[PDB]
Amino acid sequence: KRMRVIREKVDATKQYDINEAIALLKELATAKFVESVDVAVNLGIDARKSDQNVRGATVLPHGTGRSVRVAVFTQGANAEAAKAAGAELVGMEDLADQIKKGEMNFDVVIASPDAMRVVGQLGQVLGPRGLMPNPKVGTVTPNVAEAVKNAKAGQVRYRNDKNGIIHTTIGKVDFDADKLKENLEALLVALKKAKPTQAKGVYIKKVSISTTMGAGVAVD
Amino acid sequence: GIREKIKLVSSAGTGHFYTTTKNKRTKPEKLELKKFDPVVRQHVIYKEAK
Amino acid sequence: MAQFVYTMHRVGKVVPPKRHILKNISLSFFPGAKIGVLGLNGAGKSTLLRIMAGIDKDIEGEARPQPDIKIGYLPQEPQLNPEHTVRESIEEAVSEVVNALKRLDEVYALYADPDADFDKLAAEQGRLEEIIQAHDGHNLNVQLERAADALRLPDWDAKIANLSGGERRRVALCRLLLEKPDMLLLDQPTNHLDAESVAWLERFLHDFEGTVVAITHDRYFLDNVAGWILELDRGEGIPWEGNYSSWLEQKDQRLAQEASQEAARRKSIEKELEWVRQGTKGRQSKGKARLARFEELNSTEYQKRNETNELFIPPGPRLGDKVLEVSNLRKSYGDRLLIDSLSFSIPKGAIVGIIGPNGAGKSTLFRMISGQEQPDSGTITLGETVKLASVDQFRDSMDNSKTVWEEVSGGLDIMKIGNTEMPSRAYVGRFNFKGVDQGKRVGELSGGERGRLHLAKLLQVGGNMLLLDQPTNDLDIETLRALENALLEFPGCAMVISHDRWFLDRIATHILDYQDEGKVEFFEGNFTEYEEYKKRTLGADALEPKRIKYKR
RNA sequence: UUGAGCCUUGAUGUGUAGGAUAGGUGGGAGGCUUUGAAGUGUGGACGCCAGUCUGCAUGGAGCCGACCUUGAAAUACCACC
Ligand SMILES: Nc1ncnc2c1ncn2[C@@H]1O[C@H](COP(=O)(O)OP(=O)(O)OP(=O)(O)O)[C@@H](O)[C@H]1O
Ligand SMILES: Nc1ncnc2c1ncn2[C@@H]1O[C@H](COP(=O)(O)OP(=O)(O)OP(=O)(O)O)[C@@H](O)[C@H]1O
Ligand code: NA
Ligand code: NA
Repeated sequence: KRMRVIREKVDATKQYDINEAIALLKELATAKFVESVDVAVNLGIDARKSDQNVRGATVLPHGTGRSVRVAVFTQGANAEAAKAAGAELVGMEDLADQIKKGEMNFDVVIASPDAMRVVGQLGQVLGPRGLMPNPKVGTVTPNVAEAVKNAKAGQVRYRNDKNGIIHTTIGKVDFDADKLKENLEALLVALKKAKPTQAKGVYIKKVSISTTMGAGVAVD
Repeated sequence: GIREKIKLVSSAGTGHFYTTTKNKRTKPEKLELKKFDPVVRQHVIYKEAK
Repeated sequence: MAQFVYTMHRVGKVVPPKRHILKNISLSFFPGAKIGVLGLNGAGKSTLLRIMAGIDKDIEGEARPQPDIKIGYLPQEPQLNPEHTVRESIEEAVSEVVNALKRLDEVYALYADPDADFDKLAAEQGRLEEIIQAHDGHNLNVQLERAADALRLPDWDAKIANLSGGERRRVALCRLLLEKPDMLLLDQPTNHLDAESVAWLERFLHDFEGTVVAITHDRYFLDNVAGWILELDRGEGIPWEGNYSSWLEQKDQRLAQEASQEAARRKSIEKELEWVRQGTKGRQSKGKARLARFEELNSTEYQKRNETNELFIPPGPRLGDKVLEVSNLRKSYGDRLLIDSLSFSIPKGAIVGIIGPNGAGKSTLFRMISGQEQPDSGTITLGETVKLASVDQFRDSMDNSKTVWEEVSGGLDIMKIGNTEMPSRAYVGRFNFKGVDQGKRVGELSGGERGRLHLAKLLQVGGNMLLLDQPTNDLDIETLRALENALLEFPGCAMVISHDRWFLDRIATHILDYQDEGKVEFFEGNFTEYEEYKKRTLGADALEPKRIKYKR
């Protein structure tokens, strides 16, 4: 219906610019939902090579528009710090297994600066879903209170696909397009900083801007 | 002339080699001997190569 | 089709003395191509595959793959350490991810203890992330379970040394296929495999995505998996498009043409010789140019050679009417039992084809029959006028450090075979090993010549009871027909284990078919009327395969 | 009359277990149809044959999410395939 309408409405065979169709995308408020942003990024790079896998985090001025929950499943005082600075739930090392088995849900990864009696299930229980805190990406750090920035910045896990495809949220469309620009520049900055050493062709290939039930307009 | 020419490369990492002959029929094994390397001035094991 | 996945430009290869196994081979393989590699034994197909895989390097010419394709090479016979179990052997091929998990344990120690917590860990974990993300990582257990179930591998805790031949080859195949390749070179992939595994393998290869180069001797498997055929007649590869049936006629016509051309060359040579032997007849020329042109006409011809068409099975002693009787045979290794409630009696002048699935007691039967194991019940009575010669599956007993003469003959110029005596050179040459070839090292040999020398080494006891355990392993069809002929004028008795239904159809007089739950059916007659007996006691069912997958 | 591209548009992807042909993370909760059904006929391609996909019709409207009983989850546009 209106899906067939947006089919002709979007003509992605033609190249746009970085902000040429933001108004046309905001024209897709007709769909009955809160219509979060799910931009897609494809680069000119191989992803089968083991060394080129990318994993990390970033920030954006407006937040992702979601409530990132990083429970303090650590030992010491990080749980106490999170209980007032953005901790979903406090779990001691003698109760982390139960706290995960019962309600292990969380918007962000768990918090454990030094209380790390186990990485979690040893079998993808704590790393399969991506909950393993990797300091190399940015999950680990020497700031106990810095984990509050995980929920106060909307830090996103740079998941990597077998074809190097990155899907991320940009502070849902409630923020205006002039606010989408200051997030687009930031995500491009982070993308350039995450550049692999082995590069060829063009360092970015194609970006698709859309909403949840929306159409993916090209960026070029 | 059934013996073919082969070269004893130096395993010390430098580029140096002797040259001898070997009947590849009767002895298909790979030669190795401790000879002298003038580049390093030490006795290193030399292994055969084409 | 636009590009190629592999290329070779003028690749030559020289063996001891001066023989060109390969010369002027300029071939390119495109992505998505399946190629068969036919030819006689000794042609050089295994050498060509080794060169393509990269283990062989000392060549002349260019050989090149594209700059990142994953290559999987399966040799003529795989090497395994007997100490490992199936699980350990597989973990040897998937070691890197297991090592990554062990380093996860190390890192969890370093992160539970405040020492080296962040100063020397973040930059180190790059590989720890990379290996797990690139491979399946923590999905290793389930992927291995699925692969084992799809290949019908033996149990995870079975010792490799106690594993059978077919199971050993299946384990080698699994270790090859776990490291997911794109180029797939196989040297006789269906060697010790049974019909079920062969069907699964050919369907998998047909459904494959990458490129496959396979050395084959099975016409049916070749015709079901390949697109075109490389030949490698004598240093020359002839890529032919089509099927086996047409290529056979092409080869026969080519051989006839070469025979005619050789005859014409001999005619010309003898005519110019009869001119040369003439006189001068005055102060005339005699033609130095013609003399040179005649001397140039001795370019030499490589006789087709190999081409084995006769084998020598020595006569045995006179054999009576009580050859072998087994009554109430029973065998088991632990809970699983191979043979139970088996009995039969074998008459004179019989060939008994033994068939069944992989790992079912076929070799254990021979070990029992010739003093090597002990049945759970017993009563395997041989005759008083029986002399036993045995030939097993694996050519491992002999050493790869002796020439053919020194190995077969034992260094003695006279060889007393059973009753009479024959010169060792003549005896070894009856198996197509001439004076030049009798100096080759056993380790410096091909697969077919290895099997032939195995047969010639163990058939010298002159006994009229042959126990052959898959002697048709890596023999070309010409030597196969030679054995088919030589097995019919041998007056004694033979028991042949073979998965080659076409081979056994020619010579089988009695059948020993294995079935489920340790059933060993004994039937009298050839396969042609065995099928009629089955159709008399008919049961119709065609849902044979499952054909699942390797990975998600 | 055809080949090779090259852009789209559809259509496809069945280990053991769970609803059962059951592809890589979406972003995520309901979209969807009634512009006329879940179903019954009806032609085709696949099949590992239980089925999904579809031309199709007098007639014609709730199916799936929602609950995870799994190594992975709900054929819910567009995704750069
Ligand atoms: N050192 C050597 N001396 C003599 N001949 C050699 C030597 N090395 C290799 N050859 C010859 O190389 C030939 C190539 O055999 P190779 O092992 O490549 O397999 P093939 O000819 O394809 O046959 P198959 O594997 O089916 O037996 C053999 O016939 C062997 O006689
Ligand atoms: N000493 C032993 N200990 C444990 N298991 C054994 C021992 N000897 C044999 N077996 C088992 O019995 C079987 C021996 O293989 P067998 O001789 O029956 O081979 P096959 O599969 O019938 O034939 P093929 O040789 O063609 O593969 C295997 O299942 C093996 O695990
Ligand atoms: Na080989
Ligand atoms: Na065996």
